[PDB]
Amino acid sequence: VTFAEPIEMLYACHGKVRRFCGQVAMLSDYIAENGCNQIVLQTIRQIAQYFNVAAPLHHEDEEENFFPLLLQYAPQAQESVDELLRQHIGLHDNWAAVSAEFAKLEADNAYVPDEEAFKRFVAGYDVHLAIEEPLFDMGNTFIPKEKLTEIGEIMAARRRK
Ligand SMILES: [Cl-]
Ligand SMILES: [Mn+2]
Ligand SMILES: [Mn+2]
Repeated sequence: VTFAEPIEMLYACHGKVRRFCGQVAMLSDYIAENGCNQIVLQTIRQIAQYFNVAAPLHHEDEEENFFPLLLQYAPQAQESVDELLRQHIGLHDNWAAVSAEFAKLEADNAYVPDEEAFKRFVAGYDVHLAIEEPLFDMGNTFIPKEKLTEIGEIMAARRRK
């Protein structure tokens, strides 16, 4: 998939979010069973790269380009978009909490991490994606193809800096 199909790109990012959330959901039990071993440290490094760097770019794609274009063609999505934007703030705060547990693990491999931070993070994304993905489908249905090609070019540029 390419930025030429921007909605397929948004879904591809969601596949990454789901994979990493699945790992966060496993973390507490894996650590209890095995310790905070090098597999844990590697895994948490990769999760943190995604949520510190890539996820905010995905949120920007939605806020700056996709949601506004969706609303030109599907204004009935307004309340849902507004709630998803409120939720992005919650997603950032949940991620900050997980990030702080990751730093504690890195500093002290005997640390027992706060499982509630992990569960809250996973659940926040579950709730968010269930609301959001329907709007991706609305966008496929209602947004002209050439308008999607146009936001695709902007999204591609965001990754360069
Ligand atoms: Cl998202
Ligand atoms: Mn999304
Ligand atoms: Mn979102």
